[PDB]
Amino acid sequence: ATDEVGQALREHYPDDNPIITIVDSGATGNFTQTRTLAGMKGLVTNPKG
Amino acid sequence: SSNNSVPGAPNRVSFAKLREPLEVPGLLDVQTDSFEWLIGSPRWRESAAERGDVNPVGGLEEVLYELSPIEDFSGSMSLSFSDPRFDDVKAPVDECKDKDMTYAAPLFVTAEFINNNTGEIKSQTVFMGDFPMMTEKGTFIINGTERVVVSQLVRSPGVYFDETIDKSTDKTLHSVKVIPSRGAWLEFVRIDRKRRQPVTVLLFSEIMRSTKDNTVGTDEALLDIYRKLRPGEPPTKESAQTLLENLFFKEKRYDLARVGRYKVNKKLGLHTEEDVVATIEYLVRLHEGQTTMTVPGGVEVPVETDDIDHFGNRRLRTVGELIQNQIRVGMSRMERVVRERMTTQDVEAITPQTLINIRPVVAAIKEFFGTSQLSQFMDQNNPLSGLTHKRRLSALGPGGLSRERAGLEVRDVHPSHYGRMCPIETPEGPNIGLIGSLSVYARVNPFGFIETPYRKVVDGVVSDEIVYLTADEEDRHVVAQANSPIDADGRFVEPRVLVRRKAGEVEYVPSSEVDYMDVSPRQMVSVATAMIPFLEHDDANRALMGANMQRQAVPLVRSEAPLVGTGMELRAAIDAGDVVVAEESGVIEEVSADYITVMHDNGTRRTYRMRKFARSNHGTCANQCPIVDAGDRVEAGQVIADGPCTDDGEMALGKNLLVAIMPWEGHNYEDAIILSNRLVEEDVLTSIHIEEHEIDARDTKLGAEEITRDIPNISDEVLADLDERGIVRIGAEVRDGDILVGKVTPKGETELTPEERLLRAIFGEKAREVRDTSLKVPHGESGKVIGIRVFSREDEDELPAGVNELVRVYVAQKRKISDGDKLAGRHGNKGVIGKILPVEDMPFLADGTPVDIILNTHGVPRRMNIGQILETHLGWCAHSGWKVDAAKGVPDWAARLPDELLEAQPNAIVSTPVFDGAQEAELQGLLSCTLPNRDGDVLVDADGKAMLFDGRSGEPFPYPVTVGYMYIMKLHHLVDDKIHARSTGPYSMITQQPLGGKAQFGGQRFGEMECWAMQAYGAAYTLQELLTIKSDDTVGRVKVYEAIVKGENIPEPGIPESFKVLLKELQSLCLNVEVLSSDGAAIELRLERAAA
RNA sequence: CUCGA
DNA sequence: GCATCCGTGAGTCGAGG
DNA sequence: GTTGTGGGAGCTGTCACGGATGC
Repeated sequence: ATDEVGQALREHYPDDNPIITIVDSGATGNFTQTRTLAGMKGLVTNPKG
Repeated sequence: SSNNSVPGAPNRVSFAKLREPLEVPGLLDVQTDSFEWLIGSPRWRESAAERGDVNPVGGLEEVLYELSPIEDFSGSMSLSFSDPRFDDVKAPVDECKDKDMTYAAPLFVTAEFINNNTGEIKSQTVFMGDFPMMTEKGTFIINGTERVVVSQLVRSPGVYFDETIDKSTDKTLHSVKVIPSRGAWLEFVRIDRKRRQPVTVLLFSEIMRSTKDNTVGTDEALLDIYRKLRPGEPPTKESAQTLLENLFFKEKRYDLARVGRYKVNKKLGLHTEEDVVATIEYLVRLHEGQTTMTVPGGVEVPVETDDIDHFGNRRLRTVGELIQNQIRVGMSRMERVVRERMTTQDVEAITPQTLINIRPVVAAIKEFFGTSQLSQFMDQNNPLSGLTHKRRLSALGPGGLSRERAGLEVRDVHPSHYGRMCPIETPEGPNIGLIGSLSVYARVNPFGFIETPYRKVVDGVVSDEIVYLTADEEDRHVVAQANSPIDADGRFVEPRVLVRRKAGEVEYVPSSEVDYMDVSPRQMVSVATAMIPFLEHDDANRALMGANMQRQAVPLVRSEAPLVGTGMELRAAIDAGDVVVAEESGVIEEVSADYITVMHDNGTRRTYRMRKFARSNHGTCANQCPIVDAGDRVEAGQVIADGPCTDDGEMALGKNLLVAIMPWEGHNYEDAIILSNRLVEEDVLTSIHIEEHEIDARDTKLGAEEITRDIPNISDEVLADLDERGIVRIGAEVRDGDILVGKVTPKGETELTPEERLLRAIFGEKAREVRDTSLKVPHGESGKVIGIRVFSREDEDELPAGVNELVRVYVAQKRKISDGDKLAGRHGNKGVIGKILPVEDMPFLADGTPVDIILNTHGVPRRMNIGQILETHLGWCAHSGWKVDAAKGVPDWAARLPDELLEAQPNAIVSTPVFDGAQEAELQGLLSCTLPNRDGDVLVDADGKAMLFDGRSGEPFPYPVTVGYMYIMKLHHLVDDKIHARSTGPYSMITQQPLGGKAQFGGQRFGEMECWAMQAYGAAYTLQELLTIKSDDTVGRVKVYEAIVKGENIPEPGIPESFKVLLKELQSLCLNVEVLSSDGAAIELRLERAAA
């Protein structure tokens, strides 16, 4: 479900959107951050791990 | 719609949609109520009558009951202590700070002595010592410095079972441990670091029947304990009996806890030996795995392994209890000498005063407050620092675990911390996970367990009856959530509700299954954390950083409350205790920059002295200003004067800055920050920093120093600012290097240079022969001399041995924001100032308004703290004001929350609570109806962006930029404090290397990894030079200086003194080390220039 | 002891 | 014949008091 | 010169490893 929402996000975003431009150009950051910012963070770890 | 309870508190409109069914408790109660228990004040009497049984006993009363009566071995005499009373306080707080005293009160007790064979009963009032006292703000004053007693986390007494797995076949192996209030412990029956102990060799059972054990009778199990734990002595029949009877049955040695006894009796049975039988049955029936267990006389106990981090088995010992335990230690050390004197002296001639030596109790209290890891230098950079410091909980210290024996599971957020210990506020460094802060609404209970409040739920009906539950009680119930839909009359609208159960897991249960409900969202948060707008929009790393950095803001000369905040600023400022608050409602009778007098209605006068330009423990400036005018009618609790970081009663840790979010010419590259020079010209980030230089004239071998304005061969002009005493004059501007207090130190005759010898001979000089040891101002420091304090041995001023005079110069400096300074928002978005641009080349809006701060875009998205962006948008809204169009109805986006937020004047004060308040849709809506500027121009569009001009070329920037208003704090990390260089300075007498630290004008350390780096380059000569003629070559370095001064090449390097010292240490280890030539014996290590 | 990278 | 008990490792550089 | 009664504070929430020792 997380990967699907990330995919829908990457589709909906215009490619000149600044949050996309900054990641794609290789400037800084990955798309997992784009996905947790808009979309959903997904599963989070346990105190055990 | 917040702050209605506090009179005069400004009107901060709140986006919240939930009613607050419970106000914040006394944010210092964690400290006060503890100390008031320790002392037995009427406050605590009433507070225990309201929520406690009828027989209360304070800390000192309890210590006395436990100690009474001091009895002779023959039972011939008995001493009994009772009725602890306090006199008034010795000296006020400011007086104790000034004189370097300890705020304290004399402690008195009634000591009744009885001789059982003479009937003589001579009662007496004995004095126990100067008991240090807790101030209004919840601190102590020791040696004139203010200190906090941080609550400690420790395992409450009781028995605990766990389930390990053996390295044999992964078999489920049970184990147990009994932690006592006092004494030794045991495990399964291994006891006191002596393993190989069969559980059946000391007395349906699965393995209890299997015990392997070969013995019968009671002498075998009695002798085995003396032969297995008391070695160095033959096996006897009486000594083992005596030790076994004095081990756990004896109450003097083994102190059965009260909290511990409660926990254990709750674990086994309502009503020692019974306990040990129940424990053996528990371990057995846990090795089996049965749900419940039936013990003789006791019933209804679940067979389960206990969690060591659960807040129902992990207590904290507040200041009261730490003090109580130190007092108990002192009291036992006194009782020892009391009995030891009862023995020797004659009866009927010994009064309570004659056999009661208080020296050990005084020494115990002193050692506690002066060496305990839990009596800490009060963090008081600003009010929030101190407020969180008092509410803090740490697990290190004497009695807890070790900073190195504390693994990672200790530092993990346990689900029972919900509403008790905030999960965000904790250090980033080594102490992470070990130091938390008490949750906002949390409250400690008599047993040291952290309780939290919940609203009672009766038939799916949220009531107003609040109840405080501990971790255990909470686990046993189902707690609804705070943001749960509720209709008026307390009725859940949805068919089911989200809730939390004992397993630390969430569920969606029908409404009729809920027991309690959260009192409010953010119930889990701490004070600092509760002040981050849009917290839920920030990742826990940057939020933790934001809390920690709020606790580092420096007070500014002029403080400005945040344009957009939470609801916590007011209550935080008030409880913190750095604002003056009207203790009694009246009318301001007089107001000055110095004091404020209020005439109560009953004719009473009360007056408050304003702290004016006070130096804090960390150099920040504590300076109060009144906010009342003569003739003003003030209600009780109303704020009378603002403190260091407060504005009209609200925590104002920073300023509202016009921010533009866009990369600007790289000067904000990689987290740097660009500031408009306005912030310098208008002192928007200027702060006051007050340092205290100190110097004493004392007794030396060659005589006694003297504080004198007459210093050897100093220019009359240099002393131009010294008074007749040799002390700088008040209001004098001191640059770095100037004299602050002249002082000469007796110099020996052998030290006089040949030049000085001849000078004193020819001109017939006197025999003073002193050295200039005057107190000069250290590098990178300057300012106006605020103050001068002086203490003379001549006068009746108490000083240490051999210390004649002692003067302290208090110097203030105004620090303007500068390149290098560290700023940050409330969202963990830190950065140093890369450049401060002229206002003219700052990007500016259409109306020429130049932005104040440029925050690089590249920094926002990866840190997961868009909270700052939402804050920027709402801040621009608040700076411009708005009017939602109501004609034809209220739009759907503004329908839900907005009540009096439908319109707002420019510079409106709004609060967006955490986990409630401003919703994204509502933010956008407000952004649509921004009011225009003077000329009716809307400058920020509905996206929150605006065109901007390049103040450098003149051309506009091609694309709209997000501009807004952001709250920026000046964190206490300033270049003026961190710049430091050294060409040559003092060295250590032991290693002969440069001293370390700026304060000592030290040198930088070229560490081992740096030498690795240097080698990797192959810079042999650089590494040698760094390690020989810059550090240790005692002749090489002076040669190098001499060669640089005379334009000569740098000499060849010699031998590091540290090597000679290593050789000497080896030798002292009986190791014969020796340096050898190519073909030779050991080389040895160890005038004409002067005559020239 | 707390804190900074 | 080996099983335990012990003794050794566990990042660097900076600031106060 | 000491002549009636007499066991203390401390860990005490670390882990992973390799090799004398000791029954």
